[PDB]
Amino acid sequence: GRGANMPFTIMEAESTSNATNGTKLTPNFKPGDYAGEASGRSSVYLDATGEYVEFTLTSPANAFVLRNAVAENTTGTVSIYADGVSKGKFNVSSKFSYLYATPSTLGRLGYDNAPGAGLTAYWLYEDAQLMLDQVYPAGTKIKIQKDAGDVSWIYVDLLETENVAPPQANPDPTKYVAVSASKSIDQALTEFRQDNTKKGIYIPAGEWTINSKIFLYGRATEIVGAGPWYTKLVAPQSQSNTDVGFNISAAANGSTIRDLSAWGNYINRVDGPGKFIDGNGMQNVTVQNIWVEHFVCLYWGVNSSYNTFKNNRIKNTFADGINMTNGSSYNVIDNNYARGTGDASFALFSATGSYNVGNKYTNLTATNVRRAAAFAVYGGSDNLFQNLYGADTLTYPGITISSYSFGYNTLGFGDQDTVIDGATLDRTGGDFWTSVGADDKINEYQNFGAIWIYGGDRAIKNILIKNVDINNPVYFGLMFQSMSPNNMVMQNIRVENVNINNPSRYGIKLVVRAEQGQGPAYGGASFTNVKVNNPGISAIYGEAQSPNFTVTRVSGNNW
Ligand SMILES: OC[C@H]1O[C@H](O[C@@H]2[C@@H](O)[C@@H](O)O[C@H](CO)[C@H]2O)[C@H](O)[C@@H](O)[C@@H]1O
Ligand SMILES: OC[C@H]1O[C@H](O[C@@H]2[C@@H](O)[C@@H](O)O[C@H](CO)[C@H]2O)[C@H](O)[C@@H](O)[C@@H]1O
Ligand SMILES: OC[C@H]1O[C@H](O[C@@H]2[C@@H](O)[C@H](O)O[C@H](CO)[C@H]2O)[C@H](O)[C@@H](O)[C@@H]1O
Ligand SMILES: [Ca+2]
Repeated sequence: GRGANMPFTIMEAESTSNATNGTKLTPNFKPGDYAGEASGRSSVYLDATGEYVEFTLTSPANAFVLRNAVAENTTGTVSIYADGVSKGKFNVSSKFSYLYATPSTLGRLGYDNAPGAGLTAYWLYEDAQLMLDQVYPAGTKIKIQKDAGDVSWIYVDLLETENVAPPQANPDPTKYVAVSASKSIDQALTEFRQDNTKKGIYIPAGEWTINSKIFLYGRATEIVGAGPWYTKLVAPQSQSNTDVGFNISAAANGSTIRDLSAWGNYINRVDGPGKFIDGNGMQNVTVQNIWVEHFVCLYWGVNSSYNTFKNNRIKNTFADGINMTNGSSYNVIDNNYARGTGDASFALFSATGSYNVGNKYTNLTATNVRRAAAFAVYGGSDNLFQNLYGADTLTYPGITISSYSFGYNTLGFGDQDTVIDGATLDRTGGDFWTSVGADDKINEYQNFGAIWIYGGDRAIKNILIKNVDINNPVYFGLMFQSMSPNNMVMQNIRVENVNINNPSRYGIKLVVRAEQGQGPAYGGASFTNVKVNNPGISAIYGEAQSPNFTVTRVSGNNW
């Protein structure tokens, strides 16, 4: 792509191809800011009746997603036009946006939904979904316009466009028990469990309340919808933060959930509940072509292996998108799109079963990461992250590669490579933690590059980073750091075919003193065909001050 191959096209409002009579924001990297939090670090602000931004379709579309920001505690509309003719109204709302913290309490980002004395609003953008009753061809002018009766003001960030097929019917009424106006999901599953000729259930087009955790047991179960734009599982929207969705018991290993959407009612992060799918230790489960929003996570695996997450959309969650932990191995996380996760979009945390091994995170897109990294790998062995697109992180790297234990029982990285192969990282990095007494100090935070290679308290070894383009990172392209006093010697750390374009500070930073009591990196790394282009200060910082770290310039480096 790079990244996921999805049927929708993403178009930035602020593109120079888009006529507007509104206000185009100058980009910055600030959390809590309408530019800093936008895709592309810019939006078009519509602030008077008649103000518009005009998109042009590059593929046919009958359906649209408008990422936008409106005032706190408001709902309303903004208008959509096709070739100058009004065609409908988006339902725009800040119900799920505006999470409050302060610049020194970003650890609270996502947790606190109420405004208050001295609190700043973060996580300002949210989405509106709209289907029109015609497929408009490529080249159609799709205008977003603020008409009389629409909201008082709106920041227009991007538009998704999609040509959605008609809804798919029950594949076989004699094998899939249909949910209906008078037969609930639980009742259909009971009928399925008690009749061995059934393969599962079918959930038709419509809105279907999920006010409970729905348990899958008995045997492997198929749950099939009509398509994610059509079958909508809806948490009770007059409630907040209810733990609903599916929980897959061991008897239902081998199950499949596909072709539907799930619309949670979380308005802030809660740690414990809130994963749309629970399945601790689950095996051979397939989750395919589902679209999930407003949960804490899609899935948090614990010794969960041989599972497949494919073709999914994970948007506007309050923590991680998918995390696989504590022995989770041989999983296929392929061709998924995440935007607006509230913690790491796609993550792998290896812990004791020795390591998480054999996982393949492929063809993944993670953008507008509202906290933490787009992609996070903590230890493990023989795990592949391939064909990635990451962009617009609020507080942390595009990719974190870390051997810090967080107090859990883990061995760090193992004896087979953890591979990042093929990645584009646009405007990644950010500020987090504190930097009291730090070297190379520019603000009150620690400062994170597009890729952070962090040796923690466990072994840091066998890391291969290749075929990566890092464009306009907030601060640095590659950032290497060793936790003191552990000073774990980094071994077999190799970087190949990497372009680092326009980093504001350095192409490569070897962290010398992250904060009081911390020192420089231990071990070394090899660089082949690594280009640093137009760094703000210099190509590499820290080399002379890191006497325990050897930079090996194999060939092809311009620094
Ligand atoms: O393995 C560590 C814990 O993971 C889970 O809880 C996570 C919590 O520690 C924090 O990281 O937030 C995320 C998102 O809300 C939580 O999923 C497990 O629920 C917990 O039992 C583990 O100890
Ligand atoms: O030491 C306890 C904390 O460790 C980790 O965070 C570290 C942070 O405290 C600061 O020192 O910076 C380093 C990175 O340079 C961080 O790794 C954990 O992330 C945090 O949860 C612990 O409280
Ligand atoms: O009050 C529930 C819900 O309403 C709005 O979303 C609509 C959604 O409920 C329905 O399923 O689809 C519509 C068209 O896509 C949505 O506009 C609000 O936008 C949402 O905040 C709210 O929870
Ligand atoms: Ca934008």
